Amino acid sequence: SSNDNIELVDFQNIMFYGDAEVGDNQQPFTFILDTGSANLWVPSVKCTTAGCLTKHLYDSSKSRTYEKDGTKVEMNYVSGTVSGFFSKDLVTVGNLSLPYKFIEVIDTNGFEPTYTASTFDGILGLGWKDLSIGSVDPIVVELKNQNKIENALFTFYLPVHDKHTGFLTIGGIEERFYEGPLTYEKLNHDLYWQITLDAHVGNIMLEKANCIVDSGTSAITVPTDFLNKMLQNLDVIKVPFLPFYVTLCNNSKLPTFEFTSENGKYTLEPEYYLQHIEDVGPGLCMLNIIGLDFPVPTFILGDPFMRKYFTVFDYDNQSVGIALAKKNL
Ligand SMILES: Cc1cccc(C)c1OCC(=O)N[C@@H](Cc1ccccc1)[C@@H](O)C[C@H](Cc1ccccc1)NC(=O)[C@H](C(C)C)N1CCCNC1=O
Ligand SMILES: C[C@H](CCC(=O)NCCC[N+](C)(C)CCCS(=O)(=O)[O-])[C@H]1CC[C@H]2[C@@H]3[C@H](O)C[C@@H]4C[C@H](O)CC[C@]4(C)[C@H]3C[C@H](O)[C@]12C
Ligand SMILES: C[C@H](CCC(=O)NCCC[N+](C)(C)CCCS(=O)(=O)[O-])[C@H]1CC[C@H]2[C@@H]3[C@H](O)C[C@@H]4C[C@H](O)CC[C@]4(C)[C@H]3C[C@H](O)[C@]12C
Repeated sequence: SSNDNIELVDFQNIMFYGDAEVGDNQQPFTFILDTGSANLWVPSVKCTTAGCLTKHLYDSSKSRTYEKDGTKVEMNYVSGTVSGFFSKDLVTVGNLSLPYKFIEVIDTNGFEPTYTASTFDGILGLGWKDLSIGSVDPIVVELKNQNKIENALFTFYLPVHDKHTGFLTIGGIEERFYEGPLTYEKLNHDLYWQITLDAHVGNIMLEKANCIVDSGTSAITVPTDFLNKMLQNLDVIKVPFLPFYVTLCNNSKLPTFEFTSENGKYTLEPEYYLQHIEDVGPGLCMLNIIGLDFPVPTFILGDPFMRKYFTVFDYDNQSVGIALAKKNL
């Protein structure tokens, strides 16, 4: 009764992948696991783009349980876009497996140069029902309505460079994951794992500002103007043309993000957002922070933030629970 989960592997510290399998043959696929996208895709063997020639492709021939919606699709991210068509089939996960409506992909063209650069094969969305293209029911919620899960939640324990592995468990909470009390944050929404936190860094603040908690984002994002107020006299330096900064790893001026709610207070310290890049130069870190202006002032608590806090996404309680992870194995 050790619960079900999936092994998810640190990729150099930037981001992580859980491998999973569509088709009764459990056809291989390495994925991104994104809270924020509500749809899962994989690249068909009918794929016509150079992108695809890199990792594993779906042949629906080889599936016994294959059904075809056949309706043409185009999945859009901010990072770019994959397009294909809709299909059905069962998809196993850890010890658990069911029949799902998913987007067979045949076109990476507009997801380069990042996809053909990556190792992951498709993006398992983990988002919300009303946000699915083609009306799709989220996985975790199906495992409940199908009584296959003990609660309709999913729990994210993220890995660390050469330190320990990571585990997305789906139903119940594994205690060995966190120390200090889980704090639940209400969704200020009904399509997105986003809450209302009061983000400060030094003199600078924002208060009552949507914070998205996205598994498929490998940075913090910050309102551009807030990020500028942030960097005033801090001895960091934008890369030319790229919206990324670099700095000495030792830079003592690098702040500590602090987030307040009525309920709980959370904090990010440089070591979690600094990204060593010796590859360039000595004790030279890249910041893992991007400036990004929505219409309403918003942050995105991604890999750095999560790799800090054990984090639980409960559909039924329309909340994200947060507490501090453990050190190692
Ligand atoms: C879900 C959705 C709804 C409406 C509109 C759009 C554009 C929507 O999709 C946007 C979206 O999900 N983007 C992010 C978060 C989001 C939601 C809304 C607006 C903006 C962002 C995130 O969740 C997933 C998305 C896709 C992705 C692509 C390649 C590898 C991994 C992930 N990842 C990224 O874009 C991220 C950064 C740049 C945000 N990213 C880029 C690569 C490398 N790693 C990384 O961290
Ligand atoms: C999402 C934001 C853009 C926000 C914005 O607001 N930018 C204007 C959009 C253009 N228009 C004005 C025409 C929109 C339509 C008009 S409208 O007025 O309707 O909005 C853009 C700006 C810079 C972009 C990143 C960098 O590239 C580097 C990198 C390249 C990879 O490959 C993919 C990942 C990554 C991290 C990129 C992600 C994302 O992509 C970023 C954050
Ligand atoms: C973008 C459109 C609205 C149309 C629009 O954008 N109308 C004008 C605004 C001005 N712009 C921002 C275009 C100026 C760009 C100037 S530029 O300098 O780029 O040229 C709106 C409509 C619904 C919105 C999403 C949902 O809520 C769910 C979710 C909430 C999170 O919290 C943030 C992510 C997400 C996916 C939202 C993103 C975005 O918010 C959407 C697509």
